[PDB]
Amino acid sequence: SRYSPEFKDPLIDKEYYRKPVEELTEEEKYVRELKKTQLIKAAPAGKTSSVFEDPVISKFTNMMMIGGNKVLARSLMIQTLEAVKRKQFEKYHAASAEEQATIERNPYTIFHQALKNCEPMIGLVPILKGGRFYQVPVPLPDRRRRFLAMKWMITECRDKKHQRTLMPEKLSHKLLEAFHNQGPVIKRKHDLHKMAEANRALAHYR
Amino acid sequence: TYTEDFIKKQIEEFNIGKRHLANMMGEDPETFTQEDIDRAIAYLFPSGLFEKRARPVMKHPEQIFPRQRAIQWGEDGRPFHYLFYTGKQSYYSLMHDVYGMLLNLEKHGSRWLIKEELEEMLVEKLSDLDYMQFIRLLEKLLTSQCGAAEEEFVQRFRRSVTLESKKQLIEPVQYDEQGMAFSKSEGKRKTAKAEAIVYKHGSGRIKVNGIDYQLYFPITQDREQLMFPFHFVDRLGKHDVTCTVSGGGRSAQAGAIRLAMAKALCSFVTEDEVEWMRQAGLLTTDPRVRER
Amino acid sequence: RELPCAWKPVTYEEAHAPHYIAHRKGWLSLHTGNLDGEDHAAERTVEDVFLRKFMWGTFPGCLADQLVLKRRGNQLEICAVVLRQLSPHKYYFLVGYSETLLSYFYKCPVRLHLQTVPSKVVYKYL
Amino acid sequence: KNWLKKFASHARLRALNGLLYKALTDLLCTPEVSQELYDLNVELSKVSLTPDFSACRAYWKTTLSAEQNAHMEAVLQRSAAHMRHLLMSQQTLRNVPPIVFVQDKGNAALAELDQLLAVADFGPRD
RNA sequence: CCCCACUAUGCUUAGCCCUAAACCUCAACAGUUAAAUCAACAAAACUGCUCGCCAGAACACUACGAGCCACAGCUUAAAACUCAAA
Ligand SMILES: [K+]
Ligand SMILES: [Mg+2]
Ligand SMILES: [Mg+2]
Ligand SMILES: [Mg+2]
Ligand SMILES: [Mg+2]
Ligand SMILES: [Mg+2]
Repeated sequence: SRYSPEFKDPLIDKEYYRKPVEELTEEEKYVRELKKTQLIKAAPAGKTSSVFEDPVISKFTNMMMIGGNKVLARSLMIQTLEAVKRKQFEKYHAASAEEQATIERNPYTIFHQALKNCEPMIGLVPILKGGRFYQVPVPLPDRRRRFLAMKWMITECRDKKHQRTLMPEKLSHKLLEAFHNQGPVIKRKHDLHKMAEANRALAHYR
Repeated sequence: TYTEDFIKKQIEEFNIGKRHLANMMGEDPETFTQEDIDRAIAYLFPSGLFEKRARPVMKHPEQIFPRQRAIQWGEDGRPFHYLFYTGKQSYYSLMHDVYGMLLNLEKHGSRWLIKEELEEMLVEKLSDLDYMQFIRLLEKLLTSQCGAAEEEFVQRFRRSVTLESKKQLIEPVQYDEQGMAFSKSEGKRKTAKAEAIVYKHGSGRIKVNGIDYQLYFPITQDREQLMFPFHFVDRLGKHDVTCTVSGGGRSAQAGAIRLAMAKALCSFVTEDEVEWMRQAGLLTTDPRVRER
Repeated sequence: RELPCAWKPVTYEEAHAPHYIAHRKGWLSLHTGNLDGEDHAAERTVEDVFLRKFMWGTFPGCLADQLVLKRRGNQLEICAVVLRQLSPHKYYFLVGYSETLLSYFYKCPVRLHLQTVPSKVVYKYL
Repeated sequence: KNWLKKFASHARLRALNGLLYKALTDLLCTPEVSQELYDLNVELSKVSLTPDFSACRAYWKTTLSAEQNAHMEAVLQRSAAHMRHLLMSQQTLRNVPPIVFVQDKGNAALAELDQLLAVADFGPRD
C-alpha cells in the first residue's frame, strides 16, 4: 500500500460535521479533536456528499462491472432504474382507483426491497472431517447475506438462457419479480433455507 | 571517558577555530554565531548525505561530549542534599515538593513527560512504578485548584504535541486587473496535473481548458467529482472556476481538478470548514500510481 | 567413545553497511561520466579499477584506508591515506614513480595527495 | 491430626464417566452444595475423565445471557472442591480427581440455528 | 473389580484364644520457663527421681529350649555363614 499506517479513511458524511457542538458528547468531542491530529486519505472516486448517493446501488454497479468499464456498468444501472420506473408508471396508469394506492413507483424503494427479499440468513460451510464432505448450517452475517442477494441477482440475470434480452430489461423484470416475493432468486433463497433445515443435525460439528 | 582537562582543551580549540572560521568568511568574529558556524561549514564542506548528523558539524564541545561527573559530597564527606542516603535524592526531593504543594492547596495538545526524559531531567535512573506514582501526584495537583506557581510547575513536566495536522496552506487571495478577488491552486492525480483559479464571487460557471465542464466531461461521474468540493461546503453556484488540466485520462483529470478546486476554495471558507474538507479527504493528494 | 556419549576492528567505510552510501557513507570516486547525458562511465570505472590495484600494489600494507579518486577536467587526484611505517624517502620515491607512470598511462595530469596517519583509524568493532 | 498445620501449608473410563455424570446431576438437583448453586439451575451435558485420571471435566450447558454465564462460571469454580468432597464422602467413588467445569460451546450453535429456523421462510408448503 | 443369590462370621448364653499403625508412634511422679531455645522434622526447651528397654545390617515377628485350654497357634528368643554398610 502507498498509504502509511498513520493515514485514516475519510468520513464523507456531510451532516456529521454540521452537528452543533452542544449535541457532541464527551466521547464524540474527544474523537472529533483526535481526528484533527490524524492524517486522512484522499477521498476515492466514487462516494460523494450528494443527496442522491446510494451505497447499495454503487456496490451493485461495482459488482456488475467487467474489466473496469465503470461507465457501462453505471449505464446499465440507470437503464434498469428507468425501466422499472416506466413499468411501474405504466401499471399505475392502467390500475383501478383503489389499486393505485398500493403501486410503488419509486425505483430505489423497489430495488432495496427486492434485494432485501432475497437475503438468506442461514447458509452452509463445506467441512470434511471424516474423509467425506459435510455441509453444516451456519448463521450468515449481515454483510454476507447482503452480498449473496446481489450475487444471486446478477448471476440469474447473466444466464445464457436469456437470448438477446438486454441486461437492463432482464434486470428490471427480475427486480420486479423479487419485489413481489416471486422468481428464481426467491426460490434459490428458499432452497437454501430448506437444504439447511434438512441438515440441522449436522450443526453439532461446529 | 573524557576527563575535564580534555573538555577544557576542546573548548579552547573550538574557540580558536570559531575565530579562524570567522576570519575565513570575512565576518566579524565578535558577533559570529552558531548559525553562522553551521552555514559556513555547510558552504565550505558541502554534503547532501540525507542523515543530518552524518554531515559536517562544528558544534560547541558542550553539546557533543556526553561527559558528566557530579560530586555529591565535599572534602569533609558531608553530602550536600538532605535526601542523599535515599539514593534518589532528586526524585524524592521532587516528590516532597509536590506533596508540600498538595498540602498547601488542601489547606486552601500536550503530553506527559516520558520516563526517559524525566530521568534526564533528574539525572537519576528510576523505575516504572515510581514514575507512575509521580505522574499520579502531578494529576492530583492538576485536579486541585492549582494557582500560578502550581501550573507553571506542572508545565515544567508537560511537553508539546507538535503534530497538529491542520496545517493546510491557505492560498493567498489575489486580485485580477478587474479588481475581482480569486485564488489559484494546483493538484495532481496519476499523470494528470491541474491548476485551478477560483473566484470569490461567481454564478457556478466552471471552464475546463476554455470549455464548459459539461462539454469537457460528458460522463456524469466526473461532473459529480467536480461537484464534491463545492457541495461539501454548501456553496454550489456561488463561485466561478477557470482551470487548466493536462495529462492523464478522464478520471485522473477529474480528480486532479477536484483537488485543485478544493485547495483553492480553502481560501474563501472558514478554518472549521477547511478542517471538515480535510477530514473528508478533499485536500489530500492521492499517492496511488501504477507500480512497476 | 560410544555414539550416545558424543550425542575485529572496522574503519568508517568498513563499519557502515552499503545502504548508507548516500546517507552516512560517501563515494570514493567522483566523476561526471555517470551523470545523465554524460558519457564514458565504463571507461572511468576501468581506470578506477586499475588505479586502485596499482596504488595498493605500489604501496603494499601502507594505505590505511581506501583511496579517493577525484577528477576535475582532465585532472586525476588520488587522495590516499597511508601509514607512517615506511621511511619518508621511500614515500617520496613511490609518489614520483606512480605520478609519472600514471601520467604517461592515461595521458592526463595525474597527482597524489598522500595523508599519513599514525595507525588505522578504527570506527567500531564488528 | 493437626489439621491446622495441613490447611495452613477404555470401557472402564466410559463407565466412570457415566457414573460421575449421574452423581454430579444428583448433586446439582439440591442445595446440598449451596443455595446459590441450586438457584442457578445448572445443567450438565457430559463428564469426561482424562486418560490418566488426572482431571474430571464436567461440561455444563451455557445460556444466552453473558452476565448469567459469568455468574454461573464463578459459582461453579468456587463450588468444585466441595462437590469433589461430597462425591468422595458419599462413596460414589473412592477417589475423584480434581473437577474442572467447562462451558459446552456446541449447544449454542444449535440454539442459534433453532432461533433462526423459527422465523425462516421456506417457500410454499415445502 | 460390576450385578444377583447364599454360607462361615457380625448377635445372645457358657467357655476359650491373648493378637493390632493395641499410636498422642510422647514410660510413671515432681519441678522450671532461666539459659546458647534448638542437628533436622514431628509435638516449645529442660531439670530431679524411679522402673522397663537398647548397643551395625541381615539371618530373625526365625531355629532350639521352656511355658501356655492355644496343636498351620501365642510369649520369650539365639547362633553359624555373609556384608561395609544399613
Ligand atoms: K495413630
Ligand atoms: Mg485404639
Ligand atoms: Mg512404668
Ligand atoms: Mg514396665
Ligand atoms: Mg544387630
Ligand atoms: Mg515363633
